[PDB]
Amino acid sequence: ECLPGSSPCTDALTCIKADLFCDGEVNCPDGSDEDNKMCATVCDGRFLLTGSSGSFQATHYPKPSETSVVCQWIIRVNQGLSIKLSFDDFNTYYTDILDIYEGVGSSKILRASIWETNPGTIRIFSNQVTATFLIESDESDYVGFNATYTAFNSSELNNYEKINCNFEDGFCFWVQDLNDDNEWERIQGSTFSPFTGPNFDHTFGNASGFYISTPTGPGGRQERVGLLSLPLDPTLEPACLSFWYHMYGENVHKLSINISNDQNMEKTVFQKEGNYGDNWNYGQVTLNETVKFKVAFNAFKNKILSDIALDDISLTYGICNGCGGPFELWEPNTTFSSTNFPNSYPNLAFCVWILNAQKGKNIQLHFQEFDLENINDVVEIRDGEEADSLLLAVYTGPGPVKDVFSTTNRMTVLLITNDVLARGGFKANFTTGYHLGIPEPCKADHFQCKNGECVPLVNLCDGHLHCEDGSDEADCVRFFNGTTNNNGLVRFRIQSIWHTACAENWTTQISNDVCQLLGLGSGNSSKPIFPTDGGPFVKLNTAPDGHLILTPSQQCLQDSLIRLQCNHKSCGKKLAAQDITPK
Amino acid sequence: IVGGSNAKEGAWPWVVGLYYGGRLLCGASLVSSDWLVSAAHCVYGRNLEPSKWTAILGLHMKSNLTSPQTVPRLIDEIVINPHYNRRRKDNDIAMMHLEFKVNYTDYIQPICLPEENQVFPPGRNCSIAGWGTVVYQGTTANILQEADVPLLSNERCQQQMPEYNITENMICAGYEEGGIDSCQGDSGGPLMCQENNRWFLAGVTSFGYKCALPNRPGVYARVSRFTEWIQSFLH
Repeated sequence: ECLPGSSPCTDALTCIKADLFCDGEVNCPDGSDEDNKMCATVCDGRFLLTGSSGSFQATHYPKPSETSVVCQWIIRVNQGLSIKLSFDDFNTYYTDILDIYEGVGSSKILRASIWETNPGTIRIFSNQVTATFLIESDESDYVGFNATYTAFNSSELNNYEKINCNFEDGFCFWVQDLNDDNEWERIQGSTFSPFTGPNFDHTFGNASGFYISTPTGPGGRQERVGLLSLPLDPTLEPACLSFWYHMYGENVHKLSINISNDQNMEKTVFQKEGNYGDNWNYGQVTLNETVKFKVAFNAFKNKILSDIALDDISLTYGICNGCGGPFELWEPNTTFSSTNFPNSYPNLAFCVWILNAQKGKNIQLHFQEFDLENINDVVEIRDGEEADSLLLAVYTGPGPVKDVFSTTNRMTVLLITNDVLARGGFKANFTTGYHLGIPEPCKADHFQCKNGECVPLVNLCDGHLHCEDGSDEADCVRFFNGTTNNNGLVRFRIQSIWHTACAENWTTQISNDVCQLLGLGSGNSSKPIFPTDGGPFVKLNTAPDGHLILTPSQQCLQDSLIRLQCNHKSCGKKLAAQDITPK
Repeated sequence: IVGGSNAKEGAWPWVVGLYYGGRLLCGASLVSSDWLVSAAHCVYGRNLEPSKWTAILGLHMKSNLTSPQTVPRLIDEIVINPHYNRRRKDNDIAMMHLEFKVNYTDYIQPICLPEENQVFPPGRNCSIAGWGTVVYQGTTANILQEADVPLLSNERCQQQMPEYNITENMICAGYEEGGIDSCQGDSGGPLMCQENNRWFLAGVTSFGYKCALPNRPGVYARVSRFTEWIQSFLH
């Protein structure tokens, strides 16, 4: 009889520990500890799989699970080759954790745990992989799992196959870090802890895709999550690393990328801090190394509401780059003459081309040929959409007129022709679209003026002339609760907030200055009455340089609101040497 | 101006003579340092080449351009009214931008502007100007002429003009027996009316059935309705 907790071998001569049975190492002198009958699992009846391919299933795969059975599979393949695990189906309780050990014996290394999530394809780069499945739940609503193993050679893998991975079917070849604080979780669609992280996959543009992200668990401390890659071979030409990162959260600290070599020297080449919105950002970094290197996406995660996700990682060689005419027509009638256009047009011609489209689609009229007469003959392009026809442009004469961008879905064109000196004619073709002509306004608090350029705050009522249309200096200060036209408050606007102003150092000079800024004449008077606005009032000051310094400080005692009253400008007053004669 | 007399030199500094390659067509009204106000019927079809319009500021006689008070200016932009319609002659108003700035002088002064909701009573005496024609079938007048016409109500104007459609943006003005009214070549002149020692712009000569004819008043585009449209450009 052996010691308590130990089981003897078949020959009953050597006592070995209980945990040393079916672990991968031959402990009994006769090899009885590695016998397939003693380690026979009730899952599939197979323990040791030495073939190059096969399959394994749990207890009663095409049936509900009723008994908790401890099963273990040990696969040994030829040296130099890797084992590729393919999971076709996986639906079990979260208590039935599938442990994947790398190696045999007590030196086996755990790599990842699977529960309630389809792992897809998991590839281990070891010729001996030990998979153990422990059953803990008794719910008969699950079916089980069925996975197959295949052998492949990892030495023939190129840099593209090692780096380029869209994360749609598990991990291609990425190896999770072991010295980190937590491992990456493969979640499909929306994750836990809403209002943070991505809501849909970037590759497919929907919630049916798969990607990797930080564990959304309630971590009370700062946890580091890193993913290690395979050693890449040194190339003569540099390569650009392309990837899509999603950094949205309240507690986002920093997302950095470190490069590890054979000398354990880490070199940070990419770093991003702060919030970048709930949108996938295009990130790129040029990789130029003379020896073998590794790519490591090390994410430092803070407490709740700090989720970070990654998707679509790939590597590419090269440096990262930086009176009886026609009537209403439709889309199949883009190209059109007016009425008699293969040559000069006849006189007394008056046709109409009402261009129709869908509700919300403007019209872009491009002229391929435009040779008209003088001022007598013109073309009137309209945007009526109703009985009140508007005006767009008046083109005439032989010349390369610009494009015409409508606003509504209707455009009326009238051809006014004289009765003599018939010219050649015009020719055009339209193309329907969405918001054509008007450029897309830049987001992220980028103010757009009339000309189209972007000016957030470099010209928002400060004294510059960036926008040539003058819309950069548009309405920011105006009268508030004014009785007459040239009467009201001195409500200003710093960026967006329309607020009044203080009167700590109010004078007549700045009074007439504001009157001129308002478009009126000089300052006739200024009478403070009482404070009534609670907005961020600004103390208007002046400097000898000429400009007015307006510091929006919200701190003042017994403030007073100046009731500005500006006199009129240079109206129609006769200043010459005129007299009065009733004739 | 058919039944008027010669005006004093400098009595109307806000009357700009618009020449199209050396030929006066329609008067204007300088409001801003670089913006003008003219009728949108004479600039119809010429907005492609604004350089063909030469703005002569402070001119009195059309044959003394070498005066020391004349300041030559060019047009670089012609913004017709968005709601303009030549066939119905509606929204006859347009603004013409100037090339370079001009300093104010005794002969160069900006005209007034009519404020919104300004009650103009009928029969109010308004002054006009511009190098018009002294008769229907005649030639233009070299001297800057002037005249005076009373204001007629919209209903009475519509009854007197059944052939046209006087909208709510057209203020009519003219004598009952004719004789003194606008003529050809003068359509575009300002309609100046006195109010508290101020000469506003209460209309611009747009069109008319006939010139120097009884019971045929002139039509003036109500600038009072296009106040915000002009103010959006003066800045």
